Amino acid sequence: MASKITEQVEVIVKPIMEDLNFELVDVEYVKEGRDHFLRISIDKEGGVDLNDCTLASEKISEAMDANDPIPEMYYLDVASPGAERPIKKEQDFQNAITKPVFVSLYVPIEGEKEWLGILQEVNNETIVVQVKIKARTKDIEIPRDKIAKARHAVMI
Amino acid sequence: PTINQLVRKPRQSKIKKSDSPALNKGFNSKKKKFTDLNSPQKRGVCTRVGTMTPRKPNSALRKYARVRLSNNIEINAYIPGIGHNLQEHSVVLVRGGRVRDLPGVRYHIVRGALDTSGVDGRRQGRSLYGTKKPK
RNA sequence: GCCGUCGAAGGUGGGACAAAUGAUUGGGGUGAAGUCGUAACAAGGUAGCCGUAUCGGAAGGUGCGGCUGGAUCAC
RNA sequence: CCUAAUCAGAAAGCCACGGCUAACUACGUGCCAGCAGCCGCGGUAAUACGUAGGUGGCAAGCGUUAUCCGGAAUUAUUGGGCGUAAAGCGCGCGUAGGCGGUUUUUUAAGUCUGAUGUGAAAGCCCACGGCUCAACCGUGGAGGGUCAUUGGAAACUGGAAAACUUGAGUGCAGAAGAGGAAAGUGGAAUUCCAUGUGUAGCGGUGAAAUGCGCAGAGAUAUGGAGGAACACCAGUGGCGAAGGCGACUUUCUGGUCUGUAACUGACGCUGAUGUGCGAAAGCGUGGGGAUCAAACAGGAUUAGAUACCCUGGUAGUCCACGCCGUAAACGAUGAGUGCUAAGUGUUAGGGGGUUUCCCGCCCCUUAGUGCUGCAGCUAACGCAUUAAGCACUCCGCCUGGGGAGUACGACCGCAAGGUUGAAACUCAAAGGAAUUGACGGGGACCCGCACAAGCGGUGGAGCAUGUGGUUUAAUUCGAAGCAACGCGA
RNA sequence: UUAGCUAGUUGGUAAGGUAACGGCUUACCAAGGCAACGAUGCAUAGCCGACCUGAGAGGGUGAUCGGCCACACUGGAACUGAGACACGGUCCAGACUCCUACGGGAGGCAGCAGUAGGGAAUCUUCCGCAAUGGGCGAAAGCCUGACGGAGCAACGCCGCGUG
Repeated sequence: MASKITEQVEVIVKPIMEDLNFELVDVEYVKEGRDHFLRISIDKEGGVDLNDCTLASEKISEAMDANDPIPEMYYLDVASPGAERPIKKEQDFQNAITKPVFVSLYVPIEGEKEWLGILQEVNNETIVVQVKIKARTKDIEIPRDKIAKARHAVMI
Repeated sequence: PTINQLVRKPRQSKIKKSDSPALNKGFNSKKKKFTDLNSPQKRGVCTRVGTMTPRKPNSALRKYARVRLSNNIEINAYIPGIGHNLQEHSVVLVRGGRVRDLPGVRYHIVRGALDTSGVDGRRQGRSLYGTKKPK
C-alpha cells in the first residue's frame, strides 16, 4: 500500500544518491491490470541527459532486483523530469523567470482562463512576461489572486 | 437485407480510425485551427526524457520521452536505437510506430538527422538511421 | 441645407447557451500521527446463468424472477 | 538534336538474405546488447547483434513514413450471416410502403425497340502521326445520358376494363381448448394465533452465541385468522405473438382447427414511423402483509462481525394504478409462401375400405408439435417436411476483442434511473466449434509373504568388513530410498 | 444524440420595382406555407468535368486543366457604366496598423515574385511579349506576375550508360 511504497521510497532513495547521487522527489505507481507503473521522478540536475536516465535506471533496477518486499514484480518508471513545474508557490514562479509559464486566472479571456507567456522578469504578483497569445506580444501583469491554476511551461 | 430496406439504407462499411493520431501542423500556427495534416514529419521538441523498465527475462531497458511537435500535443514516446547525444528539451523527429515495449504510446523517434543522432558504425544505416552511407 | 425611410458600425440594459473557472460545501480515502483502543484467538470459510433490487466500502451475499449454455490443459 | 575526337575510361548505388519473399555462410558477440512488420529470435553457437565474405533483389535511385483502394468479398447487389464465434423486438397491431393469384382485351406508361437531337474539349479506350524511342502531345475513331422526342410491341410489371376462384374473404357443418381479463367458490397449508394438554428446554453450532423460553418456548391436540399460491394432472397437452399462461367455476369475449368451397373476386403480403401488450425486482401513491425477504440488529465468529452459522424481524414481496417495458422474454432459429427420400409419433380432424363403434386396422391428406434419417448444408454441432435443403415479398441486428451498454445527449421516468447511447486507450488477438493429453477419488474384477497362518534375517552381546565421520604425514576414489553399507574392491 | 420549421411568410389585392418574375417590397385582407419520402438545425464543403486503386463492380479523390460558383482588411452602402455595388474604383464606419506639424492624415499580396513568420519544405522579389491573348484604336503601340520561355525541388514518369 501507500505505506509500503513509502518504505520502498526510503530504501531505494539510498541508491539514487549513492549511484547517480540523484534524489527522488517522489515515487508513485499507476496500474492498469498488470505490474503497476512506479514513476520515480529522479532529480539531481535539471537537464538530465537520456544516458543519465539509462544509467540511473540500471542502478535503481539492480537495487530493487534483489529488493522487492512487494510480492509481485512491477514496472519501474524511472523519470528524470525537466524544469516544467506546477507553480503553486511564489518561489516556483521566481525560479521560472527564465522559462515560459502558463496560468489559469479568475479573469479568463474567451471563456477559458489558461494563457501562456514567456517571463522577462519577476515582479511578485504582477507579471512582465512576453506573453504570446494569438501571435501577440505584450507584458501582461496576471494577478496571482486571479490565478486558479499555474504551471511552468515547456520552452519549446 | 430486403431490397427495399437495402434501398432505404446505405449498407455502411466499418471504416476504421487511424490509430496514429498524426494531426500534423495543418492550421495550428494560425487560428489554432484543428487540421488533419497527414505529414510524415513535423519539427518539434521532447521537453522531457525518461526510462521505463521492462520485465524479465529480456531486461532490454527501453527509454521514453515526452514530446511536442509543430502542433505541440503532449505524448510520452519511447526512444529506440543505440547511442544518442540529446537531452531534456532537445528537438526531435518522431515517426509513427507501435512496438511491444509499452502501451499508452504508438509513435517512435528516428535517429540520425536531429538531436537524437544515430550511429554510423553499422551498415544498416547506409540508407537509413538518418546517417549517411558509412564511408 | 434641414427633416423624414432604411442604415451599418457600435454600445447600453433583460436574460439563454454559456466557456475555463470556480464560492464553500460535499464524497472519499488516510494514519504519520493529537483521541486511546485493547492485547483474545484470530477468523467454526465459502462457492453450476441473466435481469433486477438490498446490503456488503467492496471483496460477495440475501435475494425476487425465471435458468440454456460453451470442466482443466500441456509441450 | 547532330557531327570531329576521349578512354573503359567520369557516371550507381541501395535494400534484403530465418522464413514469410529473392538471397547464407564464416566470424566476434552474448537473453545481454539488442534486432524487431509477423511468427519471435539473440543466453556466449545469431544466415534473427554486429562483422567479413557470398548471394539475391533492385538502380537513377533505394529504403522509411503519411494516406486510398486492391487484399479488403473486411458489406456480404455482384460479394455474410443470425443452429451455436457478432446479430431475431420480448412479443404485438397495424399507417405508408414493399411486392403482387388465374384468365380476357386495350395501354405503351413502363418494358423492350430502333430513329432523332443531344452528351464541351481534353483525358477517356482504339488506331494512328510526330517527337531516336520512350515519355509525350496530336489526329481521328471508339467510348461516353439514368436526357428529351418518335417508330413498333403488349410478354411482363404498371395501369384501364372484364370476369374466374382456393389463397383472402366468408359461407355451412362440426371438432378445440392453463387463451384472455373480471368475478366468485373450495382446499392442504407458510405464518400467526385462539383454546386445551404438556414438559424444559427450543434454539443454531465446532461449542453454540444469540434469539425464543419454564408464567407452558420448542410440542401437542382442538380452534381460527390473514394473506399466499394452488398436492396430482403436467406431457413435444394446450393457448399464445410473446411475456407468460395450470385449484374450481362463471364473465364475454379473443383465438384453435377438421371438413367447407358456399363464391364477391386478390379483396393479399410483411410491415419504417407510429404503436399496444407485456418475468421479476424496484418504486409513487393508497391498503394488506400470509409467508418470504434483503438490509438489519441480537449474534457465532472475531478488536470489528451485520461478514454465515444463528433469532426475530425486516423495504418490499402481497392488494389499486401508474412508474415501470426490463431479463436467460433464448431456439440469439422474424413472418408468410410453396417444393422436396424415408422411417416414424404426437395433438386435435376427416374419409375410405377394413370390422360389432376399425374405436378397434390401415391408409390419404388437414394443421401443427416429435425421435432416426435421403438429399442438401453447417468449421463442427445437426437439422432434415416442423429443414438449419430449396427458393420468394417484407423487419432488425450484426463491423475483432474488449474498451463501454458504459460514457453523453435527449426524451421519459415519482423515482429507480431508464430508454438511449460513445469517445478516447489498449491488445493482437478475442471467440467458436470440434481434436489429443492429463486430472480425480471410492467401490467392484483381481493377483503378490500382501496379508492370514506359521516361517525364516537385523541389532540383544561381541566380533570381521563395509557406509560415514574423526584425525592423519596420508588416512586415496567413485555411490548411495526403494535402485547405499564384503559396492567396484 | 438534427423534428418541427414557419409569418412577407402563404396567396391574392393595389402601388412601386427591376430584363422579367413575383412579397420582390410596400398597404390590404386571408391564413397560411413547409414537416419523417428527414423540413429544420448542426458540422463541413467550393462544383463538376475529371482523377487514383480496383478485373470490373466498386471505393476514394477533386493537384494544375475545362468551365460554373463564392470571395477580395471588415461591415454598410451607393456613382459609374451594356455590364461592377467594382482581386489591383469610391464613400462611410469599424477596427487594424502606420505616421504626422499630433491638430489628423495613410494603407489592406486569399494578384505575382519575394519578404517575415509559419510550416517538412515547395520553384526566380528571372525574363520576355519572341508566341498567342486581349484591352484601345486604323495601326504602330500601351500593359500582359495571362501566357511563352528559360530557373530551382533525382519532386514524377520515361529514356542513355555508370561498359
